[PDB]
Amino acid sequence: SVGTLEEIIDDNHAIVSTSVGSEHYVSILSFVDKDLLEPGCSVLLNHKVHAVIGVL
Amino acid sequence: AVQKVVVHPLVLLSVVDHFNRIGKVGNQKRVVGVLLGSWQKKVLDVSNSFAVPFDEDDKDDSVWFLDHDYLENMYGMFKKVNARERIVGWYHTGPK
Amino acid sequence: VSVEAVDPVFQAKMLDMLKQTGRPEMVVGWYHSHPGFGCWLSGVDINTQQSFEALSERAVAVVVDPIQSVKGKVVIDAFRLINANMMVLGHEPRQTTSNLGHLNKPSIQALIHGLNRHYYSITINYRKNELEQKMLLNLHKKSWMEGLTLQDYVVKEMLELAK
Amino acid sequence: QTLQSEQPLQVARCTKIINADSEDPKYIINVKQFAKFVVDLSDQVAPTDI
Amino acid sequence: RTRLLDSEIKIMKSEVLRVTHELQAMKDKIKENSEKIKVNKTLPYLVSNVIELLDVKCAVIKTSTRQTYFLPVIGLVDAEKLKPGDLVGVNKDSYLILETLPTEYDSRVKAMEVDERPTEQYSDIGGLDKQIQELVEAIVLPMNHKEKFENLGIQPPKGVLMYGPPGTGKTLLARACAAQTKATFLKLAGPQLVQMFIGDGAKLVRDAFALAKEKAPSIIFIDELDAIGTKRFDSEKAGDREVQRTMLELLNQLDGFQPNTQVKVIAATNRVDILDP
Amino acid sequence: ACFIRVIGSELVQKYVGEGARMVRELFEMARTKKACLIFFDEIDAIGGAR
Amino acid sequence: KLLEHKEIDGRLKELREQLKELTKQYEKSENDLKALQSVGQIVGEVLKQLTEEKFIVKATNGPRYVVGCRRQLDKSKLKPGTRVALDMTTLTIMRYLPREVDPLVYNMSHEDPGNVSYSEIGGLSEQIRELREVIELPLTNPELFQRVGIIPPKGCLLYGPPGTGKTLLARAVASQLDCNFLKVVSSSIVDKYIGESARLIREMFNYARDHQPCIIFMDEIDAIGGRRFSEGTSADREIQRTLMELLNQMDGFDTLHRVKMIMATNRPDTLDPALLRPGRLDRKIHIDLPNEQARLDILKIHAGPITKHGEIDYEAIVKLSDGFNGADLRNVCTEAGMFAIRADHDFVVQEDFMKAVRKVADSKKLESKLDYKPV
Amino acid sequence: EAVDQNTAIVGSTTGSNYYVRILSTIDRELLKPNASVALHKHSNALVDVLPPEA
Ligand SMILES: Nc1ncnc2c1ncn2[C@@H]1O[C@H](COP(=O)(O)OP(=O)(O)OP(O)(O)=S)[C@@H](O)[C@H]1O
Ligand SMILES: Nc1ncnc2c1ncn2[C@@H]1O[C@H](COP(=O)(O)OP(=O)(O)OP(O)(O)=S)[C@@H](O)[C@H]1O
Ligand SMILES: [Zn+2]
Repeated sequence: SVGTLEEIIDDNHAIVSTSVGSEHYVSILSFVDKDLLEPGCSVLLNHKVHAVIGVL
Repeated sequence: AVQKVVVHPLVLLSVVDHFNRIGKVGNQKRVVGVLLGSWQKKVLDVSNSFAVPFDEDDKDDSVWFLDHDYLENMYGMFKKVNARERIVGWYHTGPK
Repeated sequence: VSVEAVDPVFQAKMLDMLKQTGRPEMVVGWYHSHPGFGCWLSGVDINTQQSFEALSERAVAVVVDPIQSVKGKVVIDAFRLINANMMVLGHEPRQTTSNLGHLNKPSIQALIHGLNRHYYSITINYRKNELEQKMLLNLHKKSWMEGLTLQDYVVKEMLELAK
Repeated sequence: QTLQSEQPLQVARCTKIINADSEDPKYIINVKQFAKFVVDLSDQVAPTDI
Repeated sequence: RTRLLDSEIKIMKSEVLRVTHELQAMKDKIKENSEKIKVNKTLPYLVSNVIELLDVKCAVIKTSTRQTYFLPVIGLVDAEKLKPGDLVGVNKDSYLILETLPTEYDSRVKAMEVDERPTEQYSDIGGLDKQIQELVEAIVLPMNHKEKFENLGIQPPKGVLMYGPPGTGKTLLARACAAQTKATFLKLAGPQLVQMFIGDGAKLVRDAFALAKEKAPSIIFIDELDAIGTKRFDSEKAGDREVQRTMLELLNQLDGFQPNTQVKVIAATNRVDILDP
Repeated sequence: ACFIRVIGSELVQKYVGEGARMVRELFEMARTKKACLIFFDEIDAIGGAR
Repeated sequence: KLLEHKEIDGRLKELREQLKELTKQYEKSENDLKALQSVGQIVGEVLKQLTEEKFIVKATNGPRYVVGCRRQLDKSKLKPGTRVALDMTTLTIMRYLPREVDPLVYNMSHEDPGNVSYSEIGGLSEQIRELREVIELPLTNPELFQRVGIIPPKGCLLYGPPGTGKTLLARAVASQLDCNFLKVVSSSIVDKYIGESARLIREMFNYARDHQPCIIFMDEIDAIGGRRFSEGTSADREIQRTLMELLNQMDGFDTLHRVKMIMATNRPDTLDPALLRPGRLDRKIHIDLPNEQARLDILKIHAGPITKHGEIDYEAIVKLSDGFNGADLRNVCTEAGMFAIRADHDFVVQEDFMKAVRKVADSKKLESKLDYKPV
Repeated sequence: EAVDQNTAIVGSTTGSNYYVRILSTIDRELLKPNASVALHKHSNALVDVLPPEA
């Protein structure tokens, strides 16, 4: 799935937003870098723990 | 006082299994068990029931035994887990 | 819904008042429901699976959805979690695997077959009770063939309805 | 392997608080969108700064 | 002395009846407490709004998911407790009323409340003597001497306005009388009321009046009323409407039908003739 | 210090009362971190008169 | 030595009151424990009856459904448009239900407070009598208006300068007929949503249709009225649709009956001519500022329960009073009491009235343009 | 819409829109553009075309 960022917290997980507006503390698959992530970007999310999958 | 009944076959199978419970032991006469019920109108309904042990000698047909403590205990059980039900009678397997 | 739904004072009371009912027979597993979805294994089930296989030998689950049909569906579903400690050896040997292949017939429930990680369904036949089958048939048929079999043996407006 | 250890992590949906209650937490929360709920904290909180 | 010993053994029979009371009280009570353990420990409670109360002792719930439910069985409350439009703590699973909530407010209204208590004693104010007279004689005497006016026999007044040059100090009287008096004091800014959506100012002003009214010694402070006070206009092709909607909310929930007695108003503008009469 | 840039044309939005929310979140960024700078620039668009 | 009866009765009465109260607690918890297991139902409305067994219902929360009755639901009751109950799981129909109330109506139905009747207001005896003649007579005796054979007027418009007591006249009616005053403040209607206000208008008109003697009252119309736009702000679209809700269903095709609409405004020049025509609002009823005898009347109405002495030249106070309000002379009496508590006189001296009159003179040197005649 | 035989697209009154299949019980002329149609709960497939109502 695909979501959108709001803020970035250093503890391997950050806050995202869904399409309709649900928001979760979900972690990053760390082979694609988090320095790619900026507030105001479109990301890749999971369904099972909704974890941040990668860079879109 | 009773218009008619609406009796499901499940309680009949609940008679059948206790009939199986007594066909393997010394069977003197028959089965006497509890009949629960769901009495709403003057019509009647039964969803479930359970049994109670019973023996009867035949000298003055007055020696016959239930366990009202056990009866009210398992009634309290099935009344707690289902507040719809209540006792409505009994049953016996010998057709006469 | 938890393993703590097994109240041990209720266990003592229930099972002993079944002991003084017809027989003190032995528990063979456990049951539950999932009326909200298509009947697959919740997290509570694997949380209590080790408790039940500490209580029982097989400790077979029972999975059901109560909104399905009126005469047809066989909604019940049963399992056996095989341990992760036997990850070295092969998974589900099943010495013959021919009646297990004759269980394997639909490859049912694609999310449980996603959950084929240490799970498999089991054979459940609906066996005969000679003490009960013919008399259930008696109940069924001879109570539905006119009830008393003497009653209707409507008729004058279905003329117009049928025409 | 950290990620397979983070499947035992938690989803942690974020919310907003209307108000507390007296002598007991009994927290009243709308998520942002869904509804409003009476919830209770997990015991791992700072029971003051909520 | 035979009847005395008969009553002495009857005292033991009444102690056996007290033991029967102890049994049928403690046992039944703890069993029903165990059922209330099963039903009431389900701590996530969906809250909602009571639409109506039918009697065929039947309550209809509109969830905060904007959806509805009928139920014929009320639950663990009393029918006196339930007025139309109540927050009721309802279980997700059972859909049964379990609590009764106390507050229906915005947290923004909660942020308007004054707890900080600054310090401006009247010796910090110089040369504003008649204005301090007017303000104290208009507010503190309907606050401490209601019996004075009520033996005179009119009413307390309605509203005190501040206007004039922008540098005279209007914030100072607010800060000073909030510093000295100890009523439930409440502030309000002008543009904080008008919101992006249509109709939120009505909600905000109405909930503000409610929250101030439930803490009856209530002094409402208003800042830059001329932000929302406007001589309205009939025209075409253009017009900003919702400002007058929030202003008419303020006025009608302020004065007219459904009067109130416990509100005290302090407003401050920098200009004058922008306002409606 | 925590220097903050503010264009005077930032308050030029589409929706009513949004600049109020802008002033809100400006000063709420100002209050948390202490000893900060906020720079306004071209305050004509913020408004000349009444 | 026969006090054992008192001791036995003491222990037995203690145990008996304890058993009564404790079994009463256990019985309350018994009934509240019996009532635990029940499950709520779904609120829906009947679109139409499909067949003898099939029923087309649409609940408010979403989609449409087709189910049937249980056994004894008495299908002739189900007129198309009744509000019924549905199971959560099985989703069939359970019980026909009475109609909704929408307690936004209730917060402007029950919340009429007490008031004094129409003798309290005064100096405007034209409008009092005239509103009585146009409202109370075609609802008490319609045959006076049927023997003539002329349709009664429906809507009445109060207008004029601010502070002429346009509110309190309707409030006096709300202390005269006391029947079904649905006093809508007409500013707390719109909240944020799409068609919620239209549904509230439908609800009010249904409720007024049913409880046959209803009085519709919508104060401060101009917020929700407007006139029209060249399509500027987007919320004004739903404003105009919310107004066209009223524009249709006040007239429609199904004509209202006994639905008397009392209207008040601050400036009637800004209304829509869609609302300004007769038929909806029949007779424009104008209130203006009191004259000399009228100022005398309001002044002596307010000067009744005021502790003073027999010195009051009312002609002096009304003489300095020039073009004032319902509340102006109320403010005169209020500030007269204020100046009485100034210097602690414990009666109201007559010079306090002149001081309050000059305070009113200080007040109304900041207000003007008090003449908004519509159309 | 109708893709072909035994496959169509319907938009249910949940607002969403579904790739579904049709039954051979439905006479294929009653699709014309737009009919009130009947569906299933679990599988959510077309069951029946309704007479003009709604
Ligand atoms: N009478 C006074 N005595 C002492 N200090 C005063 C007096 N009047 C004004 N001041 C001072 O001047 C300032 C005036 O306060 P302000 O904050 O400007 O109030 P205000 O903003 O003028 O009210 P507005 O702008 O007309 S709404 C205060 O900070 C005081 O220190
Ligand atoms: N002629 C009058 N006689 C007696 N009391 C009056 C009179 N005029 C006004 N009042 C009082 O003053 C109040 C003024 O009511 P208003 O709120 O001004 O009516 P209104 O229609 O709201 O006027 P506006 O345009 O909103 S200011 C009334 O509630 C009465 O208490
Ligand atoms: Zn489960």
